[PDB]
Amino acid sequence: RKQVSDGVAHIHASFNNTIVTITDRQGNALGWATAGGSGFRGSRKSTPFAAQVAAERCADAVKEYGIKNLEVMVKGPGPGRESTIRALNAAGFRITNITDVTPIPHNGCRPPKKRRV
Amino acid sequence: SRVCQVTGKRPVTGNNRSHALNATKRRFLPNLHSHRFWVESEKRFVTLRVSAKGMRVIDKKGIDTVLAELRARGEKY
Amino acid sequence: IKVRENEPFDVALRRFKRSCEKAGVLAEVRRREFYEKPTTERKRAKASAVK
Amino acid sequence: MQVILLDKVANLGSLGDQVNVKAGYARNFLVPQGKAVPATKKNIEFFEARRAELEAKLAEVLAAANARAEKINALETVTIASKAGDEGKLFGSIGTRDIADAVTAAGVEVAKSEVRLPNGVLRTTGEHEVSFQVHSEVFAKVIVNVVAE
Amino acid sequence: KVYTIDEAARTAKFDETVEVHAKLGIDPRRSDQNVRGTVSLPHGLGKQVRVLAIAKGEKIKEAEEAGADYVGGEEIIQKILDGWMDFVMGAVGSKLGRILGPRGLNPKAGTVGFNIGEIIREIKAGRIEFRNDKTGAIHAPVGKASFPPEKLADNIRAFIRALEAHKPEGAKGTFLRSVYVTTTMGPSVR
RNA sequence: GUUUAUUAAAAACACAGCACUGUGCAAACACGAAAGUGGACGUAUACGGUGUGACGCCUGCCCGGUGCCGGAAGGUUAAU
RNA sequence: UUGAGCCUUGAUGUGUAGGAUAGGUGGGAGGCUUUGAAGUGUGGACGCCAGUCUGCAUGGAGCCGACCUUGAAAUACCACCCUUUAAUGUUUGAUGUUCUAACGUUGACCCGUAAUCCGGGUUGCGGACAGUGUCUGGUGGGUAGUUUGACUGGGGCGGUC
Ligand SMILES: [Mg+2]
Ligand SMILES: [Mg+2]
Ligand SMILES: [Mg+2]
Ligand SMILES: [Mg+2]
Ligand SMILES: [Mg+2]
Ligand SMILES: [Mg+2]
Ligand SMILES: [Mg+2]
Ligand SMILES: [Mg+2]
Repeated sequence: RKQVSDGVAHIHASFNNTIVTITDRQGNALGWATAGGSGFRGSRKSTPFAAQVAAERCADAVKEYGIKNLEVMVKGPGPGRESTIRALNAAGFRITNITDVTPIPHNGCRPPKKRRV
Repeated sequence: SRVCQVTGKRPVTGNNRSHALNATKRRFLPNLHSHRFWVESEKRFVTLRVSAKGMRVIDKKGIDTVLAELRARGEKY
Repeated sequence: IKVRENEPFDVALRRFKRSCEKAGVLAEVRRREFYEKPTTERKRAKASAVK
Repeated sequence: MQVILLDKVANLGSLGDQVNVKAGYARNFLVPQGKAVPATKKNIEFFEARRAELEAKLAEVLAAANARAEKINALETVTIASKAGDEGKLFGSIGTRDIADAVTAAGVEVAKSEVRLPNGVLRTTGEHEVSFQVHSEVFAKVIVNVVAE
Repeated sequence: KVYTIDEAARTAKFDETVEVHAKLGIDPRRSDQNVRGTVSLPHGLGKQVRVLAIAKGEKIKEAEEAGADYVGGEEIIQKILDGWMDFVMGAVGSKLGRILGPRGLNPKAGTVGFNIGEIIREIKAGRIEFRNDKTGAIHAPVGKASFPPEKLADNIRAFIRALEAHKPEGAKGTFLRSVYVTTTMGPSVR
């Protein structure tokens, strides 16, 4: 089915997990993989490794459109934030531009309270 | 009243008949419907309260012949 | 935020993110509201930052 | 019902066939806007008289709007008394009501607008030719000879 | 065609590699999938067999002449019992079962001929024609037919092999005759 | 305030107030085989049904059963 | 267009002694591919990411067998196909798309007509829906007709037939 070549790697990197989705320029979803869905659960998936192995899984899945070069927008903190792009450079990808898109409020919604651990 | 102008059809009386064979006076009503009929020979729409069977009577005889009958027995359309 | 890195290299080069966002205003907004207690925080941030 | 059609009628009809249509369509649309009619048998033979007549008969009558030209090549030459200037070049000239009026006026009776002298139509003496028209497909050739008398 | 295009066998070497695989019904209620004693077929077919039967130290002089090649022995029951790559077939009925030298361990060979008078008497033909085809997994039929030496002359097996319909069960429709092999595949109806 | 006209006037009924729930208007609902009509010459700050009963302070836990509301892939299943 | 039948075209199998991810029986000691291959390199892709197929292609020329083991031996080749899945159809609806002309209009207007009915006509808005007839499953104390035993130291309970 179809083909595109030029694209984007989108990564949702939180603390509990990191999810990766490749999409064309017009953010229209081409493939995805999650740190949790590649094995490892718990402390298991909250690891830069689990993320690496995800970025990989995710490539063999969007090379389903012979992608060639792709910008890379990185969202959130936590592991696999950057480790997941190292997997991508190697995986076999030109890598145009890299932006951090972690969203920042201009101080609006009161965040959750506790964490008296 | 629920009467077909073509055929005379009208309510009839009967029973509903339960599983345990209880008869209860009931009615059957004719499949009535008022229908505009283009009469070519009259450059007009004659509308008739007809039974579905009626319509079929009209399709086969042709509305001119049927109206001819209403006229014959002074049934005014 | 943005690196439109060009031709001859493979390395990330995004030391940029350790100049502003990430654990900056993020570790920040992540949790306990604060309110008046940042005042108690930042009141140590100058007692420190005097020398 | 069956119903036999009148006009061409779209995805079903023809012009005078005996199709079969849902009664909802026949009453309410077709027959009222007289595009068809009940196949009352009485009718279906009203149509059998209409299956012999105009067709079988008046097409061997266009076999006469055609065999008019069986007498277009059995003479194949009218002459026009039109002279010649300074070298056998028509002092006259002959068109359609010249080649239909000098065709009619003998045993070759044609309708004046049934004579195609493409223009030459015409500008010199001697023999020429023309395209004689009686039917849409069957016309016929002759030979015209403007005689310089 | 209406019957079977036997001429639908028109580059191997010989096309006896064609198979009687006519269909049959499910097991709704109780119904089986069985083949009798060597299914012959009104047609000799041209098969010189190697029939392995359990006769005795007597029938080695005429029970070897009846469309076959040899016949095992009584010394060679358990005396020829010391190898795996060392060791149709049948056994004579009445009161003779063989699971002390024919039962252990996954083959198919039970029918030959029960003879207590003649090793190959006047009229007893039908053995050296065709093999056996029983229940396999989803149904039965599997076997062989005709060759590249017949036309509709192996269509004596058409009305005498697909006419082999045994009582169906209860919820089926067991008819669909086809064959062919070694080049392509096809057939007609039933 | 009401009520058992003729053995019961009360703590019973109604009541302002409260809640739930239905109702987009040819409303729900109701009297009517039907036409038609109330609801209303109104239109959700409106109309119906139900329960509680000024007001103050309040109205905790239970959805297993019964009732209802939503759901649908499967199973079961009518005329045909 | 999409849910169920049914008919062809192609998939595919990590029980143990092993050259190795043996589906059950069957034909079966050779077909094949220059009607242009093994396997390197990617394409769509099924998924228990263990590895398989192929339209294409760099390619450029032989692989195999009872061979001894295994309850059952060949990716030597083919099937009538079961594990389960996938691509045109056939037709059946059914879900969906428009149209208008049946039918609804408790919008507006014209006339009969000095009339908040009705009829006809014009127009707009809906529209083959809605609704009604026949048939049918469900619900149905709203209504209706009834049943709800006899013995018994009264009757009831208990007990009994
Ligand atoms: Mg009193
Ligand atoms: Mg008193
Ligand atoms: Mg209220
Ligand atoms: Mg009270
Ligand atoms: Mg309570
Ligand atoms: Mg009662
Ligand atoms: Mg009574
Ligand atoms: Mg008693």
